[PDB]
Amino acid sequence: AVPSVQTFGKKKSATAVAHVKAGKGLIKVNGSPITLVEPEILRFKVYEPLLLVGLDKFSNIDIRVRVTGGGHVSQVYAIRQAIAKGLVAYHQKYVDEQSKNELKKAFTSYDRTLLIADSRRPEPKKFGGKGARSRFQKSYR
Amino acid sequence: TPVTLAKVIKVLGRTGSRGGVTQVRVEFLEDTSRTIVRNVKGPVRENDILVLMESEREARRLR
Amino acid sequence: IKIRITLTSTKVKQLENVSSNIVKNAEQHNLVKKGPVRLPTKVLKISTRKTPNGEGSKTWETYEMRIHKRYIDLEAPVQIVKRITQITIEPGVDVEVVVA
Amino acid sequence: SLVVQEQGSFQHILRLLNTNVDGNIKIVYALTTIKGVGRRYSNLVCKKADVDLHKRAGELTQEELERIVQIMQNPTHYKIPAWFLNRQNDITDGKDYHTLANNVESKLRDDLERLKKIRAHRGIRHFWGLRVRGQHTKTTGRRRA
Amino acid sequence: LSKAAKAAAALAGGKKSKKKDRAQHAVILDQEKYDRILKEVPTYRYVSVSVLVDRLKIGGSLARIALRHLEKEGIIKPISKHSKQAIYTRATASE
Amino acid sequence: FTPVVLATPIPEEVQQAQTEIKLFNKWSFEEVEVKDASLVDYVQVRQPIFVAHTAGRYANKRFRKAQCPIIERLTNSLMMNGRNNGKKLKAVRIIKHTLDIINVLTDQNPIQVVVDAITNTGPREDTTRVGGGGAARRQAVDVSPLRRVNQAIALLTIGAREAAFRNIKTIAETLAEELINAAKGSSTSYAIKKKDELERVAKSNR
Amino acid sequence: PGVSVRDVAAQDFINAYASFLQRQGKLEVPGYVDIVKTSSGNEMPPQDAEGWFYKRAASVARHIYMRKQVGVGKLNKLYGGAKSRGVRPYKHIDASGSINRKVLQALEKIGIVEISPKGGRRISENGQRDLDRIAAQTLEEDE
Amino acid sequence: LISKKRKLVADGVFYAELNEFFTRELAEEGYSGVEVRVTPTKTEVIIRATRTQDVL
Amino acid sequence: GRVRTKTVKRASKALIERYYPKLTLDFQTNKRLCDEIATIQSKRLRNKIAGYTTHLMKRIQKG
Amino acid sequence: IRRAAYGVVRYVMESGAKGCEVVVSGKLRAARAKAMKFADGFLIHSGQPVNDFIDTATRHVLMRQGVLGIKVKIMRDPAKSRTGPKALPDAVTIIEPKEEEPILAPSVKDY
RNA sequence: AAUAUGAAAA
RNA sequence: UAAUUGCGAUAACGAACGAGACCUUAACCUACUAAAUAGUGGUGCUAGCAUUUGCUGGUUAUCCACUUCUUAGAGGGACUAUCGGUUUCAAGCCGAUGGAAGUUUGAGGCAAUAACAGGUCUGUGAUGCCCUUAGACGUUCUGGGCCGCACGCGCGCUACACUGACGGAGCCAGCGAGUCUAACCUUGGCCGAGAGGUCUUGGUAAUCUUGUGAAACUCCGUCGUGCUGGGGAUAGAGCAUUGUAAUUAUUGCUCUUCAACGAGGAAUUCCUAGUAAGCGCAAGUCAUCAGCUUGCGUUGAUUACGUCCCUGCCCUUUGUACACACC
Repeated sequence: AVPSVQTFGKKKSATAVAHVKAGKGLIKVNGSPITLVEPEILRFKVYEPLLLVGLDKFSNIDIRVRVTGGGHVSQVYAIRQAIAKGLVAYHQKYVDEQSKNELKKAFTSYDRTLLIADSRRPEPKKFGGKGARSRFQKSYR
Repeated sequence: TPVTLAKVIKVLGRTGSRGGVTQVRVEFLEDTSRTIVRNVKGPVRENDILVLMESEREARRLR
Repeated sequence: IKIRITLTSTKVKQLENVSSNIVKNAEQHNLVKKGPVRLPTKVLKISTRKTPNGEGSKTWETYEMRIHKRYIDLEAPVQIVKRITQITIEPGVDVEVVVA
Repeated sequence: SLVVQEQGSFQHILRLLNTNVDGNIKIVYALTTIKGVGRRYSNLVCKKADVDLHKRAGELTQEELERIVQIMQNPTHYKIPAWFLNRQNDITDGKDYHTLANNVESKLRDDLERLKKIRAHRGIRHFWGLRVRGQHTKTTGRRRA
Repeated sequence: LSKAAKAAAALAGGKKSKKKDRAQHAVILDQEKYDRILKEVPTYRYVSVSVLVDRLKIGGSLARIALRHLEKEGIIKPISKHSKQAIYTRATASE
Repeated sequence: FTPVVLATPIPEEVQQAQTEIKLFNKWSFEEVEVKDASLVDYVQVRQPIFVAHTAGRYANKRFRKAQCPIIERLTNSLMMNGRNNGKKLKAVRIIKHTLDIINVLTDQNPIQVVVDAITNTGPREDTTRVGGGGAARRQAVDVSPLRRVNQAIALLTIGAREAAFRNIKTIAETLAEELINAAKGSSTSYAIKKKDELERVAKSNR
Repeated sequence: PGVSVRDVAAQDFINAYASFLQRQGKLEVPGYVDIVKTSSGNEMPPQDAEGWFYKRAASVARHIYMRKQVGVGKLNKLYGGAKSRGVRPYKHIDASGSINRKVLQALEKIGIVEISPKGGRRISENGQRDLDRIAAQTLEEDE
Repeated sequence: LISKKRKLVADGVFYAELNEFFTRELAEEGYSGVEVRVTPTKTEVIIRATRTQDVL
Repeated sequence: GRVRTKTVKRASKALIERYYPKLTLDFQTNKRLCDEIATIQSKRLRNKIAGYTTHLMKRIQKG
Repeated sequence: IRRAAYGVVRYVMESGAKGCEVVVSGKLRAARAKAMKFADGFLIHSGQPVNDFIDTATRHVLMRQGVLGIKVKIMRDPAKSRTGPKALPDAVTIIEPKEEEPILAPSVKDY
């Protein structure tokens, strides 16, 4: 079997699975290339991990991502975390700790949510208001 | 208009009827050791830099 | 002869031991199994006001019926299936088997 | 979508079926200013007349507009569907009409006066000037009077 | 006390019903406006739909069309486009 | 530099202007630093941030927002108003348009001119609504740099937004000229006129 | 390397294919294309008053390709939008069944898609090949 | 036949009606509760009561 | 506030009063020690009791 | 009422409950109603152990002046629990150390 | 700093 | 200390309810147990481009492997952990470090003594007392009414526009619900502009509705600073649905009508992060009908990190001519 790792990314309800394997440097999300992503503005955000490392480190990794759930921004963040951690697992499992550690240090020094999932969860709505904390208008007369 | 810079060395609790302002013992960068006490609107830390419009007004309290 | 045996209960503990003993009994009879596959929990909830008359402050209250579903797949000859479907009966665990 | 000077043929304002029509706005809304033709009807007849939709009404020539008016008076002849018109059935003629400007006001008054004289509840409500389609008048529409 | 008289409540009926310059941009070009644009857009270090509307009195829509034609004739250089705002320069070789 | 090529082609400028240096979409952070020794530690400039969208948690601590790049703070105070809440996609689009326009209008770094805008419209005194017997009386007090930054960003955004409302001018460009006016000290800026009016009243009511 | 619909951007792919249908003319555009709105949930008929049907066909051709198979119900849902219920709040209302049906039926005539098991329509073999062809054409006119 | 949601709330409703019946008819026999057996082809209602011989 | 409550302190002090030689200064060993030597009824309470035990062990080492 | 409900609490306590409380609410002495509680032992109300242990029942009794309601709460002894936790979540029963005599001479025991 | 009054029995 | 939370002091000692402890839910698990009612990869068969070696798909009786994602059962984990400051030098707090998480880790459930002359006898076959009981105040049938409109008040839903309106694209969620001997959730096909009609289909449900392909959002075009394509109230004509029956229009749709509304006076509501707010979705009632609430998810701010100044709370001291208790 071709060497591979299987990393997940999540943000709010959005999830993304990142199959990482040795290949020709092929980057796809949901069967479509990374350079095709929408929204156009978040395109640079998803480039952030590979842009920082230098794309030479993906020359020999084939990464394919499937994404489901969340929305059009949660999906982007899940993708970025997914390929971020996909690179880590490949470099941990089949390369060396030196590459893993320098990579991990570079990733975090830019932005912690590359590897660590955002802990914020949607607080349950409570009776007596539209939202989790807001309440209906108090009228006294 | 003239200006003067200074640095907070001690923060001495809040003040103001509603706790609006903060007591800060301030120290000027120029002419060191000329320590002063000032009222500040908004949140500050220690080792913070403030531009004063004037230097020598003081307040032990505020309403 | 393949059968799927499934469990439904509002209480977790009784159903869990039924699944465990059913699985273990079939295994000691060397019966092929697909493990205790656990379904998503069906959390019924009723949202209603506490006060009966409806006067007083607007307060709301939810009741929960958690519903657990398990099932296990067996290919088993009938003469031992006689014992398999009657070996374990427990309170509150609605159990039923289907042929194929 | 080209840069072109309008010659002296351009006029700043035109007259259409007893109503004045702005010139430099688009033709479709130029038509909609008329009583009895909204955005939907005006867009349809503009397309049916096949005039340049993108152009402003100020620089279109008479031949297109006289045809346009003819479409309004006789939409049934130009394959406009029955369901598209505002008088899809008449309460005196089995024919299907479409009324414009003074005609629609006069026809509106006839319908209200027909209801009143037969003493229908809706006509009676219209006579007294109240809500007719069932609104809760308790808190609604105090200031229209 | 709280209950008013019927005559006083009749003041509900006595309430009565009493209660508490456009700009004239072009929208159509002429020879003079046409002359004006190609003589002045060599200036206007920043050109956009709103700037053309403000400082040439064009009716906005025709400002958009003119921008496309100014682009086609190459006197303008892009920095960004969008379906709601575009940013343009004088095709300056200075920057 | 080298044009590394992958099985998925990645465009040349994305390698060039972004891998060789962690710039903004176009502009750099280097040699850009506030002219104020007070706000050196509160503007967050001189830190590689890249795109102006980040899901960081800046509300857990009082001064954790002091680590936010001011561009994201600009985006935040831009969308706050009414119907525009949420919609940070529109916000980032608008600020990107604004930085484009700024560098069209001038040669200095757009992230430099916004920094001068903040350090120019940050009020240095403000009078509190402190109570008193019978009638309230003002009191002029000095202002925290964090309050200065917050007030300055707030004043820039409303000066942009109030001009954008109900007219032809678009939000991005009105924000840009407000920013250039603030950096160069123009009184036509809404923020600068509001800032020195606040200082004027404080000077009277010291 | 290879070409697939998923490789080119949606926007350029769809307008290229709509122009192709408009230019090819093999598509049986119904007569009522000029009288109709895309759904009772919209409020104006399309602004590309003639090429909109070709746009719809191109979009539905792309979507059937990207999916296993779809039907009119999914098509109405997908192209529906937020209707102003007058004063009352916006309600999501699906597209118009007849128009999204005749696009499929005209699309069937050209043979790009075929009625498929599990109901609905699946992208055909020959339709897929020419869809990859125009996909190739889009990614070559980019440069 | 009936769904699992409906089947088990029907069991709850069935148990409640039985419990009400027994608390209305067995109060003098010191009734104290019910557990309902559900077995294949057989079901039995076990009552707890101080006066077992009186309910006999 | 993290102020441990009366029951935590009673159980914590009781453990040390008769298990000083067997206890350690490491939270993990004392936690997994506590699990079997006392019949605490919940994991959350067990960790709280374990944490304060080590806190007091550090105190005893102090004096 | 007084003698009757005291008989109930006495019965329940000798029957082995850890605590009980019986309240009679209604007209009683006069027209205006009041509520009498005859608790003894000790009862918990708040924590989840209320479901585990506190048995509760309410019954209406009808006589010539009107209705009276009887609420009975019985905190059964958790140590007697045939199922569920043997004790309350704050119950911490330390096991006593077996006293060990200190050894001074190292030694080895052969097989 | 200004801040008056609150029906009869129960 | 969030806490009658503790440390301590001590004519009190020892205790009990409350808080806490607890329970559920929300965050981590490359671990155990697994999974044709969840998947993934590989291999078969097949489609397209490459023509190719690679890429993207369709196909469960093609099979095999696996549990990363998904469901779970049992369990681990967090205990302010460790470090540095700080205080009877104790409880504790502050900063930093690591960590999925260091505000009781987040939100709820439960929630004490005493009481109100709070709300309900229009939920109750729970009832006391009074009335009535056959030209009944019972039950039921037909039609109105609960909506009636000179006005005042309270929840809200729309907007007053370029951070948009419109059209054409991209187009991604979650909570949840659904029929069988009775008729639900409905797929697919066909017909109709539309609502809707029609023939079948799966589903007693992680299996089908449903990836509920939601909206807001983004991208490309019409616009134009204008009571304008903003708003669509208000009325007319017509077309269907639910219903025995719509009329005092149930509701949907088509065309037409296009009024107020220019950021809202004194006043006042809510809110400290996935929180406000925008944006819809599911359930509830339901034969049809939502502008309503209960939940859910998308996008996702600003400003705090304090105070007792307004409204209030808890404790101690104090004064009292108050005790149906500052009304």
